[PDB]
Amino acid sequence: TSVKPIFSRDMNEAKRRVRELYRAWYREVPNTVHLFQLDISVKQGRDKVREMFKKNAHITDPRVVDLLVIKGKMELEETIKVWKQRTHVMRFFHETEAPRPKDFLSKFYVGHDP
Amino acid sequence: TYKYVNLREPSMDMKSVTDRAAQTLLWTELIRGLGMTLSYLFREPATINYPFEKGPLSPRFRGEHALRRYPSGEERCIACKLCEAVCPAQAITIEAEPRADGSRRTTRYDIDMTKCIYCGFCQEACPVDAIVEGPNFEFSTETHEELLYNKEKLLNNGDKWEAEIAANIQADYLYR
Amino acid sequence: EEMLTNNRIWRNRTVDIGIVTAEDALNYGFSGVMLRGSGIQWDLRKTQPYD
Amino acid sequence: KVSPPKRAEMKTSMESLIHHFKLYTEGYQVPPGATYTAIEAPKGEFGVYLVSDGSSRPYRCKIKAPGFAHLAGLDKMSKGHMLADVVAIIGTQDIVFGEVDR
Amino acid sequence: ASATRFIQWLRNWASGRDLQAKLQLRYQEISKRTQPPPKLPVGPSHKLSNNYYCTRDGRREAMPPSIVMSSQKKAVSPAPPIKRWELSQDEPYL
Amino acid sequence: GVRTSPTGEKVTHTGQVYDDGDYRKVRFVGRQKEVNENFAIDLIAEQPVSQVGSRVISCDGGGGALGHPRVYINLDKETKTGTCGYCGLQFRQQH
Amino acid sequence: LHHAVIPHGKGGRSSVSGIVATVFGATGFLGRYVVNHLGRMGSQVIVPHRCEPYDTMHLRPMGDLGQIIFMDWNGRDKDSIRRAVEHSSVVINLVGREWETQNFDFEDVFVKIPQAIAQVSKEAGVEKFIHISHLNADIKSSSKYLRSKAVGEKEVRETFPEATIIKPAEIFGREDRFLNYFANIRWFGGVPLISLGKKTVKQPVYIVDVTKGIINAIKDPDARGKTFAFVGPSRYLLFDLVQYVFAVAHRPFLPYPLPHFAYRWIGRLFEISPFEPWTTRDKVERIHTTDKILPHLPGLEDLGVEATPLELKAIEVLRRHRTYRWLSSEIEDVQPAKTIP
Amino acid sequence: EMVRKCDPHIGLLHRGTEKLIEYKTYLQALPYFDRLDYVSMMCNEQAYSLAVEKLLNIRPPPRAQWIRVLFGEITRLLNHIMAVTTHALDIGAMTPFFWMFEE
Amino acid sequence: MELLQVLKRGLQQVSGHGGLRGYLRVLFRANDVRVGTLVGEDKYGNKYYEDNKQFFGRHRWVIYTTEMNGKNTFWDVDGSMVPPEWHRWLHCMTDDPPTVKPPTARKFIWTNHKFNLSGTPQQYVPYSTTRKKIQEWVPPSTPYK
Amino acid sequence: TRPTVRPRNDVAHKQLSAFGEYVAEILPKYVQQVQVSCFNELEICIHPDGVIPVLTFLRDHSNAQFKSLADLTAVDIPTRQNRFEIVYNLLSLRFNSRIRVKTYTDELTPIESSVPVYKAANWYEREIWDMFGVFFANHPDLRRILTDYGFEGHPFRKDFPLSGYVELRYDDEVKRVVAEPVELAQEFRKFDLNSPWEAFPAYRQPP
Amino acid sequence: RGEYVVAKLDDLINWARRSSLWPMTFGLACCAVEMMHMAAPRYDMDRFGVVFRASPRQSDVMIVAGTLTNKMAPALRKVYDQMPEPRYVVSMGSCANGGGYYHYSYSVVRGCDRIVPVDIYVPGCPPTAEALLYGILQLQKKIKREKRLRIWYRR
Amino acid sequence: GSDRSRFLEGKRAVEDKNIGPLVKTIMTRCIQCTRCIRFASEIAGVDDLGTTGRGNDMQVGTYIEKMFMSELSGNIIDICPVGALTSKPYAFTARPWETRKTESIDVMDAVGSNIVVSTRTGEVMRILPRMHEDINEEWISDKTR
Ligand SMILES: CCCCCCCCCCCCCCCCCC(=O)OC[C@H](COP(=O)(O)OCCN)OC(=O)CCCCCCCCCCCCCCCCC
Ligand SMILES: NC(=O)C1=CN([C@@H]2O[C@H](COP(=O)(O)OP(=O)(O)OC[C@H]3O[C@@H](n4cnc5c(N)ncnc54)[C@H](OP(=O)(O)O)[C@@H]3O)[C@@H](O)[C@H]2O)C=CC1
Ligand code: SF4
Ligand code: SF4
Ligand code: SF4
Ligand code: SF4
Ligand code: SF4
Ligand SMILES: [K+]
Ligand SMILES: [Zn+2]
Repeated sequence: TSVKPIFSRDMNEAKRRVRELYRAWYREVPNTVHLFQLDISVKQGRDKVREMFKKNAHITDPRVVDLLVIKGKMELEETIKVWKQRTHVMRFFHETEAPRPKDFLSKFYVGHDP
Repeated sequence: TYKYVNLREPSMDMKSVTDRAAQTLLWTELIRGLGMTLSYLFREPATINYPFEKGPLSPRFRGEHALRRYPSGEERCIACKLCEAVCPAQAITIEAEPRADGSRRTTRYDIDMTKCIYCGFCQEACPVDAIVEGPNFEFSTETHEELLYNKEKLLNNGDKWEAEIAANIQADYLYR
Repeated sequence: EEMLTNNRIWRNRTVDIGIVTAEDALNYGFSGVMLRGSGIQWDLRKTQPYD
Repeated sequence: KVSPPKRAEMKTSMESLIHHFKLYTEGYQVPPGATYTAIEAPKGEFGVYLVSDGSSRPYRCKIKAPGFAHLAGLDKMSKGHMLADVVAIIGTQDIVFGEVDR
Repeated sequence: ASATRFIQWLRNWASGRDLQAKLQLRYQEISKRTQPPPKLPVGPSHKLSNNYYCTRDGRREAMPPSIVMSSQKKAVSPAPPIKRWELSQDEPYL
Repeated sequence: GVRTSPTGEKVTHTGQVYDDGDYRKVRFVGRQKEVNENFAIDLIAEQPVSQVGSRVISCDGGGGALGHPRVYINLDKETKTGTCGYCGLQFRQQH
Repeated sequence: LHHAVIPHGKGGRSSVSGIVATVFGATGFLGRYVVNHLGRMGSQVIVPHRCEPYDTMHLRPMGDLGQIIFMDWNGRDKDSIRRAVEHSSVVINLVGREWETQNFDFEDVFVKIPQAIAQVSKEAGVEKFIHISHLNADIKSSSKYLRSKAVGEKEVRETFPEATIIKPAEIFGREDRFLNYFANIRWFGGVPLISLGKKTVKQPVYIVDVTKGIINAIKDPDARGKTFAFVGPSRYLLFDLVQYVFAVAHRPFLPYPLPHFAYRWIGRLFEISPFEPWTTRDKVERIHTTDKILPHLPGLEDLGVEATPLELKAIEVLRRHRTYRWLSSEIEDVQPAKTIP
Repeated sequence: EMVRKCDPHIGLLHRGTEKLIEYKTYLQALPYFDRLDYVSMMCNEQAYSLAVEKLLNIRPPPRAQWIRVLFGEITRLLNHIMAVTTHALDIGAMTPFFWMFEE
Repeated sequence: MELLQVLKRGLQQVSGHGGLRGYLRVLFRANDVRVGTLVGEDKYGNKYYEDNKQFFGRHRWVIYTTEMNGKNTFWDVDGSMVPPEWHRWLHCMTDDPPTVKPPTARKFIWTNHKFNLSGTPQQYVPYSTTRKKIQEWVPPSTPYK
Repeated sequence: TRPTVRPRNDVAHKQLSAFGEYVAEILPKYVQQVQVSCFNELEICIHPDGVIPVLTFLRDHSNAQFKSLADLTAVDIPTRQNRFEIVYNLLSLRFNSRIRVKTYTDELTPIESSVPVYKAANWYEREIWDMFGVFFANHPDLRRILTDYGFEGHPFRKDFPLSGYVELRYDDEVKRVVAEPVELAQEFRKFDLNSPWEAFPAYRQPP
Repeated sequence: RGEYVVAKLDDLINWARRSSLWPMTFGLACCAVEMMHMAAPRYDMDRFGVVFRASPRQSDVMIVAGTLTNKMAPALRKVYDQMPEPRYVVSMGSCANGGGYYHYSYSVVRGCDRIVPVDIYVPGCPPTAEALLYGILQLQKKIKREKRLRIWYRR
Repeated sequence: GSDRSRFLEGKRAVEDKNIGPLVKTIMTRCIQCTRCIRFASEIAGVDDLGTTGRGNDMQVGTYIEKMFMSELSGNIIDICPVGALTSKPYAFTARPWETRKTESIDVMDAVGSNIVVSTRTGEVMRILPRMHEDINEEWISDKTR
């Protein structure tokens, strides 16, 4: 189990890079809303950022964490430099997707998907 | 072997230097360029009077698709699905079953003309010359749905265009 | 060529514009006219010919 | 077994019909292997890295487009130049984005 | 082709070329649009004997790569150095 | 031949017709249902049976290499005709 | 169910919702959202239109291939109505106009046409019928628009007893004639208001809420024969609402009092226009009418829709009414309006 | 108007050609090469054909090889007309485009 | 002087179209006043002309009929009006006009050619040509239960 | 010289074999395999640690002089524990010769960036990262190059579906382009084409 | 009679609009090469009054000449929205029509009509330059049939 | 085999024979391998199939008009290497390359024969045996098929 690292020697160093990324995203949301003229609030933007970090909270491999951070920085740079358009920033909120209830009976009525 | 495109030293004699000064001051090479566009003004233009005149084409031209018949009126297609298999775009859809007289014939033959790349592979693959690309190229539509051809459309195309298609096949089948 | 080659406006727009050295062209992975414009004597039809 | 028979042969000979049938359905199989082949295309060296796994469909086909490397050099070539010179430089590279992007 | 003599002279002079000899519009020198039928030849494998496919089977002559080294004297180059190109004798300098 | 359903919609040569109550026939309102009129099953029946003097005849559809692959047809059964499996032409052995 | 209308798929563009809907008046403000939501889930939408086909082009991208069907119709040609509804399972009537014209008056578009559509639909076996009325419909109203809505709503309930009748308050959205109407008063300087807008209360509702309520009514068996009232979550004074509109748009707000007779006189001034009048006498009346409170009627929450506050969507409608200086201002920069508790 | 940095953002015509080819037979993949450098169509075909002919260990006949060089060079004329005249068109000289596109 | 001969040729074109009225008709219908040899006429009224001294592409042309299949085509013409037998000759796929090389007759070939019908009530509407795949159980019409 | 069979060239085969073992003698620390195909193409298979030492040697050595990086790409082979094969195709103008250098990595192991050796490698490594998700260490500017902004996944992996997971349309309600789960009106029709009869005995694997 | 007057005014505005169609200088892939050949001397689109103009503000027609990818879709919608009205869209070639050769790709929009409304579809891969011209003249005849003022009169 | 023919004669043609509603016979395709005869005799225990005549005229069949209606009859479709014996219900409906193979189990009885369910475009096209040495070997019953 001797593997070449990416950036972090262990989870302690990786969680430091995670916190650094979270700060960068957290500071950036106010500019993103302003620059892209989004009709959402800074609170919704930061709640969405928080929701994106939370879904990955269960990782324990430092290499996987490093790659998630690398992608997070790539995503942040795309946003800061306005390489993304408003459509890309808003794809995180899936505003046109209809609710898909997640209880057995609701799925049973609509189709065969488990 | 190679040649140099731009490797020449201008002559430094008095006549040459004064020739270049005249070119610089009197714009001789720019005047020469004006002569070329002037000569074109007095040439007959290359434009043709479409739609009263048409650009030339050959018998091999790949245009709108059609399903053909034998001289008896029977359909040529026997639902082998070679065209459907070879289609690079998967633009062909086929269903078949025994006909009421036991013939092997299609019940579905769709070509999605917005998927099709008009490559002619289907007519190469057909063993009986049932599916062809005809010579028509003026079938633009107002809606997307009008370009999803089913078997009725393709048979009507064959009946509509057979007179030209058969003459075109006659001209080129010895090259195939 | 009458319109462009000796035209002083054309030369002003293209002469000494976008100079690439032979060494840079090779390391950057250039090929074709992008190599031969800088003096590299290379053309796959001559050096690695086909049909 | 590689090139289809002539249509007249296909309609007379059993072997020709079988081979016509198989070439237009399964297609010819290629022996396993990998090649990088290039030509002097009009825009530069155009090549393919073609990996065959032994079947009738390629396993991998990487296309080397000469314009891909050329456009990567645009920033290098445009140093010290103005906007209108970048217009000229894009043209001198002779770029078509069908091959740059694939 | 219908240009009058004066117009022919005018554009000949302005261009500096005799444009009537190499017109860019096509007239009667092109091939007829109907042609006699062809009679294409057949290839070297169209024989009735001495033609066993196993003796002309390119695909079955391909072999796996030759393993030169695996982890299971003079210096060499990949090939001789490339010969220096010659200047063209048709037109060395443009 | 092309019949019409009790709703008036024409029946194709494949027997297709939207049934009474299928919403999908709204696509034809203000427009038309494309239906080829020359039914090949009826056309091939119009052809006469060809009388041949051999047990086995061959067919290529006519036109040489413009027809279909050449096949051979056995005419030993007298209770029926041999039919070309490609073009549907029919053959019989005279006495 | 006929096999062709059994739902299939995952509720997306290429799915089959099972809904075959004729939407009269699909070429207007409410129509484009209704047609958008039907086509999202793979419904078959029939769009009979009176307008020029150029004006229906924005509806074309809303459905997969073959799923939006256009027909010509005339509100007085009962045969043209039959052709458009005879294949559908639900008919939605969004027809209406905020001004009378030489050819069509409020009685035509709010009584005669809705009655004819309902009548033909019933005779054709159409099973569901959704008719849009107005929250403030009243036979005693001082507005002909609202008086005809009351009459038309009665005739619809008689011709098609099982109809769903929806009564929305003033609807706000990108293409509304509400928030956009107030913001466009700025070209006349001050903002006239009857009694300075202190006597009127409004409860505006978001366009998407009305749309989602219509779509749920189609799918809800309990919705048959009922009458709903679609109102927003908050009641505002007309003065506070218009003040909020000018704050969100960052335009100077100069309200002044104008008595009813004076406002009416100007309303006739703008009625002269043969095109689309900027305002009318009737429009002035409806804007200054108080939005009725109808506790006895079911509402958006009864159909599962959660009403969207005006505070969250006003910028979406009103950002384009600002100058370059204020274009980038964010949603939280303006303080909301006093809501009548 | 001085250029301090060029950052080409490409991919706006990325169509996953290389992934699509994995789902095609070698014949079915051939038309994808017409649509790469879509000004040098027959030259792209030749490069793909040479690669497949190399893996197959077969050789095309002499007449086909001469046709390929003939239409390869006609294709070079097509490419260079497009390259030179659009290059001139961008630089402001619009007239050569029209003369040479008749060719 | 050639400049005098050119005027005669241009003045001749007015008579070659049967007077000023016919000349102005072709000028406004086709934007071209050339006079060619009448190769033939199809059953819809289209007239086909050649002049082999014109350059390739301009040496064959059609003057479309003024009415086709009940449609007024005096001003509205389109290339899809050319019937298939003349289509081959007009596009130079063959040298022989159908007056000389008639097409082979078949009992299923359309006798009446149709132009592009998009945007009209005769337009093509796609549909599935196959029958229903699954037959559903129909419950009985009597209460036995 | 049978007319339909590609002719052999043993001289090139011999020259490339000799140079193959020349490279193996000089860089034994990194070279794992050397092979020459029957159509005369030389491949050096190396440990990934040797990317920079090996590529530098082939570029700069006087008997190699592979100055041009013709192509840099990756291949995905899911059955291998190191599923990604990294392939460098180099050209030597001096000796009119080509060479292929191959190494490997997995989803989580970085490969040293070869931009220091070849400036051409910059965009090629961005493409490999974009289409395969292989990370290149010390790349001056690593980011997607071909995929859409914010695109999730690496399409050229064998387990990425042909049509992906999302598709785009214009939505009038939000007045913008939106991304939604992919639905196809006509599913792509998978064909099973392989013949159940062996084609090439020369390549038969032992059982 | 108003009916007569509005009918004649319809003919005038329709005639002016179809006689002066200015497509946006906008092309995507190989179909754009055939669009160049329509502007080239043999067909000379300019002789019909059809003139390319680069700015969307000065364009009446968007010819979607080539494949529309997911990455390009927002920019195509942007420049279509920035065209003043009336505006028209001509879909040229299989890619723009419905995805074409790349229909099943993860990166391609399956038809530009998912992004913008389309007035004419020109089939082909690519359509010939003549085929595209046929499509432009078909658009002209569609504009000729418009009844904007006659419908307004009867509103 | 070779990639071409040198046979310049006419071919043999054989009359087809009706052996029941399940197996269609196109006996001109038969290559006289006798697999069907051996299967019928040994597996199915029915000595009804045989060869009549001799030489090039040798024919597989039942001689008289007979139906091969055994509970295992359909298997001869699988073991016939050519299209001489084919499934009548399956006739003309599909091609092998376009079917999706779902390996599944038969429920028509309690043996649990392993089967392949061939489907295409959402529809079941046919049933094939799946080899299981310890259950059904490579056969299925005709009810299963
Ligand atoms: C008794 C003693 C008498 C004393 C007086 C004697 C005076 C006469 C002798 C003096 C010389 C007279 C001629 C002077 C004309 C002006 C010359 C000039 O300025 O042009 C030179 C200019 C130089 O630019 P360039 O070639 O790029 O290189 C220069 C390096 N620094 O290059 C240019 O300007 C090029 C211009 C480019 C744009 C040209 C586009 C139009 C070209 C066609 C125009 C044709 C002329 C039309 C004139 C119509 C007038 C109605
Ligand atoms: N604030 C609001 O918007 C509210 C609206 N409503 C009701 O909702 C419905 C639609 O609202 P909205 O969409 O805003 O109204 P719009 O005016 O925006 O659209 C009206 C629709 O009715 C059609 N129409 C109008 N007159 C006629 C006619 N004489 N013959 C045929 N069709 C006609 C129009 O077609 P064309 O495009 O041809 O004019 C258009 O499609 C109306 O009934 C309205 O009263 C209820 C409460 C509040
Ligand atoms: S022309 Fe090519 S893409 Fe079109 S249907 Fe035929 S095989 Fe398919
Ligand atoms: S059109 Fe030809 S290739 Fe296609 S299924 Fe019919 S017979 Fe076979
Ligand atoms: S439709 Fe054909 S020619 Fe046009 S962009 Fe697509 S592949 Fe290229
Ligand atoms: S199994 Fe088939 S090929 Fe063999 S003898 Fe029986 S019918 Fe003939
Ligand atoms: S598929 Fe096999 S059995 Fe059928 S005709 Fe061809 S070779 Fe004979
Ligand atoms: K069999
Ligand atoms: Zn036959």
